[PDB]
Amino acid sequence: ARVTVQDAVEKIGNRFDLVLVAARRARQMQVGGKDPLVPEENDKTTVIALREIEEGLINNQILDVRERQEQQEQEA
Amino acid sequence: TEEFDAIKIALASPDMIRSWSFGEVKKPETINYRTFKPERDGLFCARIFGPVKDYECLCGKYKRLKHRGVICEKCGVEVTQTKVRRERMGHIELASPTAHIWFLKSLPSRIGLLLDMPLRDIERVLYFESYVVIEGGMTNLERQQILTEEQYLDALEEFGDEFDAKMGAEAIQALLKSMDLEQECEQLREELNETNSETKRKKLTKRIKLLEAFVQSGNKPEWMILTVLPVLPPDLRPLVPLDGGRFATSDLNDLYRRVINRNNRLKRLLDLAAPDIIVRNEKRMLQEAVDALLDNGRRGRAITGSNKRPLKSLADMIKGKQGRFRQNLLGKRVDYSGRSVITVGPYLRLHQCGLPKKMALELFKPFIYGKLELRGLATTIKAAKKMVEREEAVVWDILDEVIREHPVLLNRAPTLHRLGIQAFEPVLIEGKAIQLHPLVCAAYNADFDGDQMAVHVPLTLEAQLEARALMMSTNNILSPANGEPIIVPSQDVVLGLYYMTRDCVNAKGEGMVLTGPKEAERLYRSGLASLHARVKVRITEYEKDANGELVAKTSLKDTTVGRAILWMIVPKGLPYSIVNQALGKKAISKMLNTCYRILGLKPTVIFADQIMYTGFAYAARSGASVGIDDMVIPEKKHEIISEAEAEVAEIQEQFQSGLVTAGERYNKVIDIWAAANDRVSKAMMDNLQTETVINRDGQEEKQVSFNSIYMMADSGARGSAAQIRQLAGMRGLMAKPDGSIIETPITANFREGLNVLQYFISTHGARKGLADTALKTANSGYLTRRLVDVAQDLVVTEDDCGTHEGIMMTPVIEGGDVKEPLRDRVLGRVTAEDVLKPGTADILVPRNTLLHEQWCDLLEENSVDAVKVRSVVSCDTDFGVCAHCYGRDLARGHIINKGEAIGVIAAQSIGEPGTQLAESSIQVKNKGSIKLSNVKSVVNSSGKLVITSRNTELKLIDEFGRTKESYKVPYGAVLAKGDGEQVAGGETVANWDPHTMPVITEVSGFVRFTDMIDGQTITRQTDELTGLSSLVVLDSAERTAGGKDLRPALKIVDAQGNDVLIPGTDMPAQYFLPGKAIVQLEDGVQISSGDTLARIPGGLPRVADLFEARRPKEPAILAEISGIVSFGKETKGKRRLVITPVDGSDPYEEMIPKWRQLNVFEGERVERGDVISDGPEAPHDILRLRGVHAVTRYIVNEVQDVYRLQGVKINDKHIEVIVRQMLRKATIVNAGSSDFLEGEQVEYSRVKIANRELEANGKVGATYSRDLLGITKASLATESFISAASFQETTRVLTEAAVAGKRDELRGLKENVIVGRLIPAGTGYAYHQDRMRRRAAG
Amino acid sequence: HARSTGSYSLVTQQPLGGKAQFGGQRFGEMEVWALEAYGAAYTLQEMLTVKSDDVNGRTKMYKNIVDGNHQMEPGMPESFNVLLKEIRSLGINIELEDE
Ligand SMILES: [Mg+2]
Ligand SMILES: [Zn+2]
Ligand SMILES: [Zn+2]
Repeated sequence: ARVTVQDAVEKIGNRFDLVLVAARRARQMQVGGKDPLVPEENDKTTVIALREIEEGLINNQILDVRERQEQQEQEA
Repeated sequence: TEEFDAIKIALASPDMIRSWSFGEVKKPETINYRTFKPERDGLFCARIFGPVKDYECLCGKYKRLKHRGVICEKCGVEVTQTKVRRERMGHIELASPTAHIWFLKSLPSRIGLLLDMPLRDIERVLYFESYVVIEGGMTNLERQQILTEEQYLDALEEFGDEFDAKMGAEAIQALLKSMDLEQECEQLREELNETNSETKRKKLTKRIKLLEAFVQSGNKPEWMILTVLPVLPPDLRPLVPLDGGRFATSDLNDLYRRVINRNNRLKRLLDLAAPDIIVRNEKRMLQEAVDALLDNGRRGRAITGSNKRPLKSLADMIKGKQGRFRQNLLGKRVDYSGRSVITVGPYLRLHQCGLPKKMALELFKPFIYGKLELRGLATTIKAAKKMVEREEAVVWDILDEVIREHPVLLNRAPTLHRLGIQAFEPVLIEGKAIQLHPLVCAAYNADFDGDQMAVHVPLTLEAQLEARALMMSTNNILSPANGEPIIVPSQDVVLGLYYMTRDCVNAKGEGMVLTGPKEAERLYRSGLASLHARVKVRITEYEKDANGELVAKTSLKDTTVGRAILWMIVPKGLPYSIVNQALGKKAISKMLNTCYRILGLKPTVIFADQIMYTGFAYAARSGASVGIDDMVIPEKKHEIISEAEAEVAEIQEQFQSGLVTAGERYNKVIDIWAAANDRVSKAMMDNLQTETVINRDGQEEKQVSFNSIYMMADSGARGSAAQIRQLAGMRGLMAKPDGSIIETPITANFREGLNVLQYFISTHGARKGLADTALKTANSGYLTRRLVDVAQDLVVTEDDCGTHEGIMMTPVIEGGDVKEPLRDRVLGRVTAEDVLKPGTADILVPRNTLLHEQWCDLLEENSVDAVKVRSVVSCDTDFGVCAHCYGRDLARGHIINKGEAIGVIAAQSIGEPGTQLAESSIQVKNKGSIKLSNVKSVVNSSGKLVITSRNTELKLIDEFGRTKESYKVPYGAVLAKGDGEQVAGGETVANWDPHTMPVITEVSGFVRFTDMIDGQTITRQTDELTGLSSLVVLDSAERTAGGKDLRPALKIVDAQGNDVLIPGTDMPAQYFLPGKAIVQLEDGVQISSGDTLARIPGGLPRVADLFEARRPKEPAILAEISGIVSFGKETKGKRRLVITPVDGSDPYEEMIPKWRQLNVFEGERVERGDVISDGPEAPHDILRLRGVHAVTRYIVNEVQDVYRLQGVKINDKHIEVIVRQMLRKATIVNAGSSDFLEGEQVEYSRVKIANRELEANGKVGATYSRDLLGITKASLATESFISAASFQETTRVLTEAAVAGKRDELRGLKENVIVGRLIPAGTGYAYHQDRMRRRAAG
Repeated sequence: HARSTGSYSLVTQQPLGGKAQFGGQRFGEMEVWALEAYGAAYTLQEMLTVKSDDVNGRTKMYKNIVDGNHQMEPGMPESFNVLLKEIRSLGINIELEDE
């Protein structure tokens, strides 16, 4: 279990849009449209999204780039 | 669901009411009581409201869903779903137009003053005792004349025609339809243009505004009278069948039945053409019935059937606690919730909680079903239910797996502050009790004596993220009130650690050298060495001294085994020194503080857990207990008591002879008994404290004892010196009911036995204490509710307003010393402007920077004394505050994040701690220079720096330019040292008469009597040669009847006769001797400069009074402008003082009552807002005259005094936010864009001035004056009307919003809560911001 | 005592109060204030509508939870509609506007 979220709030200092980006990621993960970029250890999708945020792989801009890439991909 | 906004409220027109209604309810009957089908035309009717059962008609001809619009021919009920019976309203056609009680009886009777007729007359009309002539045509009678019976008779007989009069609500409706809004409106504007007088102009402007509101809103006044009356849907006024063939119905059913009865009887009587008297009686009766329906209780209080209690009307349902908003719209009853008793559970981690299996299964049932179906163990949901009801191993495995990371919310009944709800990860356990982590109990104020807690489950993903991020225990370690840690170890932990760290002079293994802690533990667990024994150990501490690198320093220290054992846990960054000491409560708290400041959060959490575990373990190994012999009665108690008794006997006998009053003997006895108590206390502490005389190799020695009760005292685990005294000494003095102190104390203690009297007294004490705590809790709760209510809507909206303004904050040095230093006072505040070193052009802090610990320490290294810092009150942002003006302080360390609701956190932080609520010479304590502030002295002949200013202060500059001590020196106090002199410790710097304020002469010469005639106004009572007298120059009030206008005076003339003039001024010194002018030095003694002329001899309620800004009944008087004050027209009944400005115009007169004594002379130099009379000042004057920063400093200091007296630390920012919310309003003094007198918020004034001055045209150029309003009215004047209606008088606000046609965009938090959408705060701010972009865009 | 889901009340479709019938805990105004001190908007929102007052919302949420998805559809609380109906029973026209 993630006993502290200190690194995630240190990544984005607002501490609120952190929740939004993590919700977007965990929503792409739950409804199985996407796949986790980190090897899961039988964690649920919330702690997976926090673990992804704390490693610097995912933020809002990465979400935006991946969404627009998927949009143009399915557009063709 | 649509995305909507703007809930609109207005008067309902009768045609709209007809529109809503589906049918007329003609008979009051409901059901046949034989066949339970409803009545054909009754309060419950299928053809009007709906079918009882889904999709089937009453007679039972049509029952299938296939039919959806058909209306059965037999029973005119349409076939649809019974849910519609929940929304269909009915209506009743009243024969006589009836008045709406709300618009009549509401304190400002809007029908009343709209018609310009007093309420008394309208009441006279409603009860049908007298007429009123409404538009009586071309006669000699006015238009609002009330007419009695026989006045109507003589008028009618005299005036057959040109006589129009009518009665009742129909007459009132006639009056309402015929009113010309605009003509009267313009007439009123002309009248206001012609009239100049305060009160009439205010009533006229209110009325004109009312008329404008009606003509703008589009409501016609006649609608206040009802013709058709709607009836609520049946399911909202149920007729439930009680088990046992009996039924239960609300009283509203009874009231409706009565109304229908009176309506039908009036209809039939009208059809019968009954005489007028009877129809009038029936109309009156219908009035009572209807007004009982709307609001029962404003009349003869129509009680209910066989219950003697007044039955509940609609208004009762809406208003009040039990009724609505509080109960069902702010006080709901959630699902997925539980309750149970709390228990210790020491083995838990700080971030987890023990949860019983069975409740967890019950709560998470649907999750279990979902996962079971996902894994395919069950085909369908019923099979999942059966699998849960068998409870096989697979079910428990799935439950363990699902519970894994899902967090739950724990709440304890009195949620005082935001720490009343916290999230934990549950661990399944046996038993029926909830296990709560010990460290958090302090936060909950939880005790294990039958307290219960509730447990909620967050469902959605956002809720999970919110619980783990914002609410988790580890994220909330700092209290939101002050920055200090909340989770400090409480009692067992500190006792164990204390036992571990204390050392003993001699034990086993004294002075052996250990290579590390591991062999120390080897030794202790094997019993080859004591847990505390002085030893030299090699230790490698780590220090991050470089730029984040850890450097190991390894040396030999002399310590105890226990301190090493503790050292095993301690993380790298901390100095060894920390543990080297006794390690009590304070030491542990500051240890945690340093651990947090150096390393960070995660190490602090793990270190706290380790501390708890080790403390519990070694406390258990210690085996500390408490036996009867452990508390030693001091041997010399009895002697001290017998001596004090002999002394009391001698003083009483010396009283019986009558050389001393009763009060003096009382004081002496009380003081000698207090001294004896102190003596016994000191003897007990000496006996008990250092009694362990244990032996080293040879001779003996003594050391701080290991007496268990002593360790409990000294460690700070439990008990204070007072309780130690109460256990082993005499338990001091007691207070009788009235507060007076009993003469004989309680000499016995609980180890001994008391007797009846002493017990009885202490019983009284404890009883009073308990009752106090009860009432204190009730009052606290109420106060905090008001606080949270007023400040709810304030939100952080902008990032930075960019203002340079701020308040200059200094350390509050109350009298003797520095109660609170600067560093803590400024930490986490942004600066208003760069501060310079004590040498100019040495900038220490750039423009606004957040002052974190490093800056504060840097300021400590220098000698900055006062710092101007940006405050929330001066923030420039409109409709909220900016991050910078607020600062950082939080449970986290960083600058405040945009969106946080600081109002609610401030209110909670102020509320929760609220449950425990001669003078001859000055003596400088530390060697420093003396400095006088706000004084203008004149050295006399005696060689004294004569004080001629009433506002004189004497501060103390230290070596490095800092004010340590500060005193206020009054007029006439003898001084010793002037300026520059260094004063030794405790040296007398000042002198003055306790019961005497002398009047000081500036020049010399002979005292000349002017208008000082003997006998008329003064009575010569003079003493003998030595020159004593009692010449009394009386004041204006006390002057005799003949000497009423003749004012005796004393002119100071010289030896030749000419009045010597004050140096530099031409004024002839003509001293009008004030009231009680005791002229001791009679005529014949050359006056020296300084001859005397006249000798002149908390808690919760206080906080509530400060916050309600109540004038304290004897306010001091102030100066408006500066300059020479002067007297004026004398003895009119209130003596006149006219302030004469040296430059400005004179004509400012202030009356003063006779009893008031003035401290300042006429020819004195006043400053604006300077004291003229002594006493407590009401905040209004200080705010109005001195301005914002003065009043805010006054309030903050006055509250902080009460709070610090109890030792509860609160940061000023919360009080600042409240104060800023208090003064939101201003009053306009100039003109240009407003109505020249309207109370308007300072926000609208600032935004409109910013607009106007931004516009190229100058426009209003308006100047405004600030106003200070008390929290109750301020909350009452909020913009949104739903917020106000939520808790105030529902009738009043509802009527105001209905008549005004007000439109609520909801804009706030509480409105959004009520509507059940996302609050604009915190996680939802972005959402609202998105919606914000949708409005006013493309 | 604990409850997940059970019987609801007749007039205001809130869960029964009491212990004989399952009955839920009272989330009072002080607790609301506590939540407001945090930025906890979605938890409070669901607690206010989906957990107690929204009929369609509660059934949709039950089905959604069973399906292994965790979303919500807040809608408007029935008690608010009751409030509207009671105020409309007086002579006061209060309408929900739209644009
Ligand atoms: Mg308890
Ligand atoms: Zn039918
Ligand atoms: Zn600002």
